[PDB]
Amino acid sequence: MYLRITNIVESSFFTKFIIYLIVLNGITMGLETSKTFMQSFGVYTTLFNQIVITIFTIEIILRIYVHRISFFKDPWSLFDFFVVAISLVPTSSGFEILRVLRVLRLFRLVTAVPQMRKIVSALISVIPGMLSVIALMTLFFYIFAIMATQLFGERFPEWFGTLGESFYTLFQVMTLESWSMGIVRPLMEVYPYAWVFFIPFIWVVTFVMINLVVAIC
Amino acid sequence: YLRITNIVESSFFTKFIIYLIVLNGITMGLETSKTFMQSFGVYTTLFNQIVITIFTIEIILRIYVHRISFFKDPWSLFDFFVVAISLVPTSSGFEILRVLRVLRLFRLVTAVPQMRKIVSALISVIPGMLSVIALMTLFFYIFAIMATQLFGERFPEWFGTLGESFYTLFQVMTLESWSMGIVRPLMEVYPYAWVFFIPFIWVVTFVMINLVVAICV
Amino acid sequence: MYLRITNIVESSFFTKFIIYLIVLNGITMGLETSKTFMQSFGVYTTLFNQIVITIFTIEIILRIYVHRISFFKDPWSLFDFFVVAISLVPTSSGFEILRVLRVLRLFRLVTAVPQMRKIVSALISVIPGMLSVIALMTLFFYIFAIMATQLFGERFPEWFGTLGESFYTLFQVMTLESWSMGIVRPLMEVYPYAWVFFIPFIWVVTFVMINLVVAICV
Amino acid sequence: MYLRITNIVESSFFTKFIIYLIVLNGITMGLETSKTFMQSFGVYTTLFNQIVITIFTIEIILRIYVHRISFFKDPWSLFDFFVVAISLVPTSSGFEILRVLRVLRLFRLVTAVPQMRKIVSALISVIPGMLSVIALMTLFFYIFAIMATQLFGERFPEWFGTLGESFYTLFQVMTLESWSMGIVRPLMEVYPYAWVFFIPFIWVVTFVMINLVVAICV
Ligand SMILES: CCCCCCCCCCCCCC(=O)OC[C@H](COP(=O)(O)OCC[N+](C)(C)C)OC(=O)CCCCCCCCCCCCC
Ligand SMILES: CCCCCCCCCCCCCC(=O)OC[C@H](COP(=O)(O)OCC[N+](C)(C)C)OC(=O)CCCCCCCCCCCCC
Repeated sequence: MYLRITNIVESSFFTKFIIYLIVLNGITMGLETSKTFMQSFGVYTTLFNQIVITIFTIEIILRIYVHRISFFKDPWSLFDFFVVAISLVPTSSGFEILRVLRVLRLFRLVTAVPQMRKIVSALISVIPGMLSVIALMTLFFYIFAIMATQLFGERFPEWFGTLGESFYTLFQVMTLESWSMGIVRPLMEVYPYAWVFFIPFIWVVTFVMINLVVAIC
Repeated sequence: YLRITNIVESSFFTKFIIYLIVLNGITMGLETSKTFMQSFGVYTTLFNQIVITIFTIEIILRIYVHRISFFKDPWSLFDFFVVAISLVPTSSGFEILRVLRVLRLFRLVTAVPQMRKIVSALISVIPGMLSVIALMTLFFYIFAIMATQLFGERFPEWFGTLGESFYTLFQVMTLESWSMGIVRPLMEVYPYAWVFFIPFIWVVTFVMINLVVAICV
Repeated sequence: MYLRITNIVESSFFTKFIIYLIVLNGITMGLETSKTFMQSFGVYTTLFNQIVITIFTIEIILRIYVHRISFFKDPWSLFDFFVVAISLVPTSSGFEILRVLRVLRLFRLVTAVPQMRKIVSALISVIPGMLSVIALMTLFFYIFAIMATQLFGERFPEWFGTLGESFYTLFQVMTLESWSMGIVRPLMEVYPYAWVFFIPFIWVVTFVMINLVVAICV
Repeated sequence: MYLRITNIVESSFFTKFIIYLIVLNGITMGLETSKTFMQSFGVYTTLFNQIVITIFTIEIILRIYVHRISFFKDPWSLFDFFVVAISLVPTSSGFEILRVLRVLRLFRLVTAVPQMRKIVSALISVIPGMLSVIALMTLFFYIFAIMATQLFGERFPEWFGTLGESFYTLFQVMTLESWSMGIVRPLMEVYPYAWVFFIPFIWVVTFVMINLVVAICV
């Protein structure tokens, strides 16, 4: 019976049939947005949702027995399981994030399609040469998130009153979004030397980011 | 057949068309001034009717001379569509067409071969990005769904609609007011909103850098 | 008698002394910012300023006769000449812009110092391969500045009421600064399809900028 | 007994022991943030702080005599020394900034870890080929900070009323953050040709940044 199932799984019709349910339930998940649509075809949708998430469990089961241990060493296969299991976590009795993360079952399209795999693998190959840099940045953020908290968190609780709130504000300053008019110009109305903290932080952070972009080449 | 071919391929012919381009280009840019259009309104719309008439003749001649070679030249197809657009009556129809008359000034890139190379150099890059662009669009689509059914209830203006989420997420991609404008307000209601957007901005930026590196290398 | 002046001009003390006055009047121009300073040492500065423009008038004369036609064919010399001539325009009579552009005489440090010339020339060397691009962008902006004017200049005069006014706003959209919350989101409350105009405009403009960066890196 | 200290210092446990205390007081320094935490283990922390900074004094002492002058020629060692010396400055005497700069002793992890040194040295190595440009950038800012001050600092003191205020605003304009809606659009409502000042300033500043990136590329 194994060889019987093995032929169905690895057939091109099988893979194509899975892509069919993705693009369908992908559309099906995207019309659950419209409250108007949900009045007419609300029942049509949730069933097909349960239908598709059920079939993908079957498909992911066959891929196991066909590949055995080879299945649970394939990231694209493990992804599917978690991403199907998320969709399998009960519809109710819990935070709606799980019902939302059910839409992650639409990322399953990159698994079924090999052309996307090449795009994805090409990018992840860059991550190795960047952990040397990312780690340094995180220590830099952590050291300065400490300083900003015990510097400005007294008069500015919403931006720096908490080690975490300082982290959030500092990432925004990195992105440069309202760093001056939004945060530093007001900060300077109380601490006039605040620019000594943030201008070099922007200098340093930008220089490193540029090096990382150049590092990739 | 040979009679028209000499007129069409004469260098004055090419030069004469560029003259009307730079003329109607100026002429189209003076239709901006309400002052100018009160005195010389007739002189211009006639000159527009004059120019659109000559360009119809010009676009006719190049057809019979090249036959299928005309409708296989992208630079020629552009001219045809963009002149045909301008031919829809000035008042009959949505006034949008009267605006799209200004697209006939891009025909200068067609008429000039030096521009053709610059434009072709950039469009030639798009192929190596459709493999990537498509992935980006899928990423946007999955998150536009999540953001919609997460924040669209209390925030209809930004996420109440699958389309509105797309706009906001492209805005967040551009980093414009993403924090003080969008996420900070969301966090006043959903304190874990930063878990949604900080990794999103990471992914969006990471792919953009990879796209730049691909073009540079 | 001619060759006598030629030795002084190209002497290293001469070259160094001008830089001495550059960094001097450069500092002197930067204390004219302080209203406090200008009450006590106003004469000390404007005189030293008048002193500097006098010596720099002399120096720019000497370099001419020594170089003859080579002076008015050396951009760095023409620059000096124009930038000192600006400083030579009378202190009064005329727009104060000239008194401000007198501070351009501090750019004279880039001419006098040769190491900067290479740094500057390294940047200008990039300009040739980009005029092919800059020109297209200007045509791209001009076509869209027209549309924005005759699209939104009716209900939105301060952003698009004028072909020039449209140029400014569109340049802002290029920088992505407040393009959405500032311009497109308000426009959409009046013209709901405004995003069809500005979202791709950003795409093309950004795409071209990226290619330009890649072009320079190669 | 010169060789006696050298073996302990050069032991891998010695290097590892310092790295352990870095990551420890690093956590401890980040728990001094919570006002809640400081009520329970506040004393436990301030004691542990004095403990750690005392041990790091010992370590920085041993490495000296073992290395003699070689210690004060090692940047990574000088850093450790200076950054520990800060923590030795009295806890309450002087501005509380000193109590904050105690957290810089967590950058000593980049020193203590050799894998980081290569990354950091790789980045600092880029800075030399940029001082040719960085200096030019600084002069450009300096010349324009003066002009903006005596142009817009009169009606707009908060952004340009002071040579320093102009510098900050110009760096703000450089970062492009609210450069248009925040600074130039208000400026133009009073000085309508203010855009002639800032649009090319942005062009040059933006153009140089790419060249700086290209400098990093080449
Ligand atoms: C020397 C190198 C190794 C250092 C690694 C140590 C990482 C953690 C050290 C101490 C950080 C946690 C202590 C802390 O200040 O957290 C409490 C703050 C203050 O708020 P608090 O007054 O305590 O009220 C509770 C607020 N709540 C619910 C958000 C927790 O509330 C918060 O903000 C909680 C969030 C703190 C988590 C910080 C995560 C940064 C880790 C960076 C290290 C790299 C990780 C890859
Ligand atoms: C991405 C960086 C590109 C290259 C750097 C660009 C050139 C650097 C010039 C920008 C300097 C930062 C602007 C600034 O904050 O100037 C402030 C100080 C004096 O201000 P001050 O009046 O004392 O502060 C009170 C006024 N307030 C409250 C409104 C700020 O003004 C000064 O004290 C003069 C400081 C001159 C800066 C020295 C040049 C350092 C170049 C750093 C290179 C960065 C490497 C990527």
